[PDB]
Amino acid sequence: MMAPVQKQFREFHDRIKLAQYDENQTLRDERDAVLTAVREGLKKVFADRGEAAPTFTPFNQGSYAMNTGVKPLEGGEYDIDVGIILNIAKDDHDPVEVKKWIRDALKDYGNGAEIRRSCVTVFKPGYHVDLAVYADPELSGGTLCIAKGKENSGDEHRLWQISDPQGFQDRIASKLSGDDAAQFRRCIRYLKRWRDFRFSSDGNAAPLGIGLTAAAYWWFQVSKRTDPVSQNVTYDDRDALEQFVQTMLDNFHDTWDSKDQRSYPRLTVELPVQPYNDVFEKMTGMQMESFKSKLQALLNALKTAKSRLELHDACKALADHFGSEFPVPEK
Ligand SMILES: Nc1ncnc2c1ncn2[C@@H]1O[C@H](COP(=O)(O)OP(=O)(O)OP(=O)(O)O)[C@@H](O)[C@H]1O
Ligand SMILES: O=c1ccn([C@@H]2O[C@H](COP(=O)(O)OP(=O)(O)OP(=O)(O)O)[C@@H](O)[C@H]2O)c(=O)[nH]1
Ligand SMILES: [Mg+2]
Ligand SMILES: [Mg+2]
Repeated sequence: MMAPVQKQFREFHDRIKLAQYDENQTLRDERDAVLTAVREGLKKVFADRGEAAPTFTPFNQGSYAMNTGVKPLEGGEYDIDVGIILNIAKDDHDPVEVKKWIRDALKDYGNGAEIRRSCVTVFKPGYHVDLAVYADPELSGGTLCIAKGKENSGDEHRLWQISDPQGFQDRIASKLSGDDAAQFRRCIRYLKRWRDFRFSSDGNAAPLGIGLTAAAYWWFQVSKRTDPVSQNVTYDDRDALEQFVQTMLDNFHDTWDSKDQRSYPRLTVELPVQPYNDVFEKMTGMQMESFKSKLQALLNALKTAKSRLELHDACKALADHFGSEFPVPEK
C-alpha cells in the first residue's frame, strides 16, 4: 500500500516543481534573449578595440539544467543559470576584465547588469540571469576556468579558477536512474521550498540550493517498498526526507571560533568535482546554528507526520515547514 502521506508529498511536488530547460520554452526564450543581448553588446564593446568580438559557447547550468528547479514564492525571481565559454586564453586576460566585457555588453539590457565574484548577473522583471564566464580550455592549457573576482575584490581574490559545472551536473543526473532519481530530485525540490519558506526573513542566512543539491548527492538514500505479491513499487518521500535530513544533521560539527570564543555547528559540503570547495563556506557560524535548528525542527515534523492518527494533523505538521503549497486534507 501507499506510504502514509505520499500522495500529499507528490501533490506538493506538482505544485512547486518548475520544468527544466528542455521542457520549458519560456525559460529557453529568456535565456536566449540574454545570450543574443551579450552577442550584440560584445560587438559594441569591441567596436573601440579595433577587432571582432570574441565568440563564446553557451551551456545550461544550475537547477534548470539539472531538473531540480522550483517555482519562486510570490514576489521572488526565477534564476536562469548559464555558462559562456569565451574563445580566449585565460593567461592573456584578467578575469574581472572579461566579466566587465560581459557586463558592459548588457549595460542597457533590462534593469541592468553587474559583476559578481562568480558571474555577471543581468536583471529582468521577475527573473535574473547569472552568466558564469569561462575561458576556452583549448587556449588555456586544457582546463575550464571560471572568472572569479570583482573590482572591489582587490588583487588576491581575482583569478581564473578551475571549474567543472558540467561534471557536477553529470554527477547529479547519474547518481541514480528512473524513479529512484525522480525521488532524489523531488527531495531536493522539497528542501528548496523549505529554504524559501523558512529563510525568508534573512535571505543571506539561507542554505543555498546548490548546497542542498550537493548534500543530496552525498547523503540522499532512496526509500521505497516492493509489494511481496505484485512486486508493485511505492516510494516513501517522507521517510526518504527523514533519513536525508537526519544524515545532514549528523554531519554538523562544532567548530571553534577564537574571535567569539565559542563553537558554532557547521555543515561542510564539498563539491564532488573541481574545485571541491565547501559550498556552505560563506554561511556564518550563527547562520549555521539557525540552519541546524530549523533542520532539526523539520526532522521532528517529519517524524511527527509518521505517527499522526489523522492525516490532517500529519499534513499540517509538514505544512508548518513547507508552506502554503503543502496540501492539508480536512479532518
Ligand atoms: N558555492 C558554489 N560552489 C560551487 N559551484 C557553485 C556554487 N554556487 C553555484 N555553483 C554552480 O553554479 C550553478 C548555479 O548556482 P545556483 O546557486 O543557481 O544553484 P542551482 O543549482 O541553480 O540551485 P537554485 O535552484 O537554488 O538556483 C550550480 O549548479 C553550480 O554548478
Ligand atoms: O562556481 C560557481 C559559482 C557561482 N556560479 C554562479 O554565480 C551565481 C552567484 O554565486 P553566489 O551566490 O555564491 O555569489 P558570488 O560568488 O557571485 O559572490 P557575491 O557577488 O554575491 O559577493 C551563482 O548563483 C551561480 O549561478 C557559478 O556558475 N559557478
Ligand atoms: Mg540556480
Ligand atoms: Mg544563480
